[PDB]
Amino acid sequence: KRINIRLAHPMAPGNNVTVGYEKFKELVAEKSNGRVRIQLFGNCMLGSDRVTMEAAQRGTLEMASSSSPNMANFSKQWMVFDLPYITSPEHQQKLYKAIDDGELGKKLDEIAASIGLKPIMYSEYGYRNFVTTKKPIKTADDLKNLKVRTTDSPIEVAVAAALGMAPTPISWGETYTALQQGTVDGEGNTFSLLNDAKHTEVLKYAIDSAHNYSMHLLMMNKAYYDSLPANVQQILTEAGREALTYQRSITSELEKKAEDAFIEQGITVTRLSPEERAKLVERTRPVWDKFKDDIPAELIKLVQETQQ
Ligand SMILES: [Cl-]
Ligand SMILES: [Cl-]
Repeated sequence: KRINIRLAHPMAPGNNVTVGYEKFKELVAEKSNGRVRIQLFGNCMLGSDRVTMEAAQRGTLEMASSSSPNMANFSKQWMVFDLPYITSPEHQQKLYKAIDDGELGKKLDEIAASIGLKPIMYSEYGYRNFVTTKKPIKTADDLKNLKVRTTDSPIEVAVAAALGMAPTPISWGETYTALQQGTVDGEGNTFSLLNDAKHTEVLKYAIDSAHNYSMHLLMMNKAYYDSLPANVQQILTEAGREALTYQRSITSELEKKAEDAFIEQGITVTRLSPEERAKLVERTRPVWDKFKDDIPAELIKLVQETQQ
């Protein structure tokens, strides 16, 4: 009568999200005295982010994790979290609280249910920063005319355009070559993903722009969740909440470690002045009006309430 629950996700061994799911597995095993077992299938072993979330939504997999921008393959409401400067690291504990215990978390539960899903962990996945191979970036104006790799996220593209940059959507697999060969001048990502992907080798400058925020959303198929005994639901819910407390902290530690690696490898990491941050915020705010008709005002308001 052991319950085997399969959990797929895209992330590499030792990544902050992976470690969170290892913690989740451990806690589910402890709380259930081994009666419930999470079977981990990381590093895209069951497919890409979209493939495994499709499977979780349809019920051929019990659980999957998708980045918040990729949750756009499934619903549009999640776009709220991609808006430039809707959140900043200073207010992160309040954001977490609101997701964990507040109206925001309840709304997100409702949205997930509408697409066949039950949230279990809102894994931290960090704030992206601009980096370059050769052109020094220390100011907002330094970003003008920079050729910058993007994902296929429309908000990412619009942000770059708003800052006067020249966005080029390139697949992840083509990105290192593009940086190395000079078909783009830079990119925007977390230091840990860049260091872990060894893009560090080809970079020379970084700014703490923090111009995008994202999470990695661990979801369970809702019909499957609703089929479980209450005690097993509770074990999963609690394991998720507890693992997330560790995962958010581990993320901070790994991001520090990645920034130190940048500095060790000779990358100049500029701490933006107040004046320059404010330019980034104001230049990117028109993006919110561009996408206004696609993101519910109520959701924007719940996220903004966490930042006051
Ligand atoms: Cl049990
Ligand atoms: Cl892409």
